[PDB]
Amino acid sequence: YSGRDSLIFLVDASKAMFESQSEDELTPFDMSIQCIQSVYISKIISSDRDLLAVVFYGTEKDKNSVNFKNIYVLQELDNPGAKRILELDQFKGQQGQKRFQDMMGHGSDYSLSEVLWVCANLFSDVQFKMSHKRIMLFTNEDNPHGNDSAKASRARTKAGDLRDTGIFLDLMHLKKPGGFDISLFYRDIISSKLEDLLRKVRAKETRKRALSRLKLKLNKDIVISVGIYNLVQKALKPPPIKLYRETNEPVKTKTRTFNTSTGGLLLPSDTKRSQIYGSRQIILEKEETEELKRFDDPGLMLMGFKPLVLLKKHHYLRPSLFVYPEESLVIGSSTLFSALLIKCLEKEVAALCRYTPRRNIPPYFVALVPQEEELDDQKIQVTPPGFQLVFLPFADDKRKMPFTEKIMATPEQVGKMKAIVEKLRFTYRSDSFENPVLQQHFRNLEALALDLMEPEQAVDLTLPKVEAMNKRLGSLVDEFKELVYPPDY
Amino acid sequence: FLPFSLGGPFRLGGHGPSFPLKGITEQQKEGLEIVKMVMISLEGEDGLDEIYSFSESLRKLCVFKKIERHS
DNA sequence: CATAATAATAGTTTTTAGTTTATTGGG
DNA sequence: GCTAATAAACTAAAAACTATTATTATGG
Repeated sequence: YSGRDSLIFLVDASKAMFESQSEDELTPFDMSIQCIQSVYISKIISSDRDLLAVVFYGTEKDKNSVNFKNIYVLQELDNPGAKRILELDQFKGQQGQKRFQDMMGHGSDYSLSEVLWVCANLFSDVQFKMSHKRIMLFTNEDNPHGNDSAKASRARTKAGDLRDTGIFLDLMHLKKPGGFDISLFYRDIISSKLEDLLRKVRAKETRKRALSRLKLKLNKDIVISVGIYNLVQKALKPPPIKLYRETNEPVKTKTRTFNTSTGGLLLPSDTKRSQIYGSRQIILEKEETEELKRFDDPGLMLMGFKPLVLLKKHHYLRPSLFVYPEESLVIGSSTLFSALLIKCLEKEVAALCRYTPRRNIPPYFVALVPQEEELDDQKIQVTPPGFQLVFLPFADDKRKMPFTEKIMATPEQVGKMKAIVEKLRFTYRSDSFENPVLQQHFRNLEALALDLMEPEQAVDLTLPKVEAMNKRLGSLVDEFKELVYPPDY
Repeated sequence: FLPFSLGGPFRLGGHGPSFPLKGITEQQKEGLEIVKMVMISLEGEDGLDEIYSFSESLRKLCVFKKIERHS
């Protein structure tokens, strides 16, 4: 399943968007530009399968497809790009505001129905599948309808039209944040995020589709259609793209085998695999090697049920995954699987199976820990019920350790470090850390793509502090440290 | 090592529980007695870990024991 | 052995298993 | 007293979803 998400930015530009607004800081325009720039950066680092656009209502020099009055379109629906970032940042700050005034002006008449018209036209413009559409609109007007009520009625009609079409609009306080003083009129049929958007959290990708719809074969007769769903993947930087120094042109890389004996070229068919063992040069075929890697057909042949005691923390392998029934070519799988899942309190004994994720690969035995339905009171189902794909290590997977033995230590040190670690308690949060390398790489990209003077070095929570935990624990860490002759040299 | 197997008894084509031992050559019984009276006091650290048996060696590359060097 | 047809084949993208760089390592 | 089992890329990754074009079972 693919589909592009769209978010369109609409901001007032007539008179109240370039004012102090009962403040001494910058006009709403400046940090509105900052916020939309932040969401541009977040989207760029997040996903490139989405389109964004910017339109201003209130216009002295109109430019749009339908050529209405007081309607100006800057950037249409398109994937965000560095040139878009430059275009947006050209109109940031006071210098950006005055440049905008020089090339755009201010002080026209809003026409909300025309805005809805042009935004609907923009949505019609894209030829891609629209998974989701969203409109945001920020202005200092809680009710800009002191003008003719005909315009208000037409705007309401167009809002109903776009709601029927599936378009949703967003507006929130800008003039007087807080107090529920905004949307005096828009509260009828239209339903703070400033910090959330300004936080511009990035370096997060998004899942598009699952994988590996496999069969649970309990026997040679009955099968169950299920799909293995990932939940964690080791993220990494996008692969480098080979380019030409002079022209920054993509390079048609062309790798091939060759022979210096005759200067000709070898086909992938006449090049045979070879091995060396003992006193012989073992020769093999590529297809023979592939068959050697092949053991049986992909599937999940149930092997039995093993009590949830053989699993040990020190016995671990490649990450476990999630299993969900998928009734696309076998029906009745979902109901039976659900019946199995709910009966887990008695089914503490974990299911045993040998796993063949894909074709022509050796199978690994994998236990199936029944996942639970951890529904939240906020109606959020975290980790829906299923099975854990815990991999069982083989006999050859264990490396022998020295058999040095140590006897129990004194309990007074045990108690003193018990107090130490109890005082030094850290509330673990699963989503509380990001890889410094990847986020730093993203900072470099966003930096060395604009005309940025120097890069920003985002502070990570991974780096241990020097004294914050020490003061959180006090000096008792050294006061209680009564070990004789510390191993320090 | 006895020519026969030593030691889910029948999961898939297993060995018999036991075989007659009074019908074998008396010399073989004497040799088994001699080797066992020498061996009960000394078997080997590998045997303490796991004994190379007649059937386990045959089934798998038990003596091969693929493993890497010290980490 | 024809033509308002019809569909069961293909084709673009996600993510794992392949191999080179480099650092503790003696007779 | 000169030969490391390290793990950054090695190298080109058996993947589906959502998009169109060739067969026909048949009107003739």
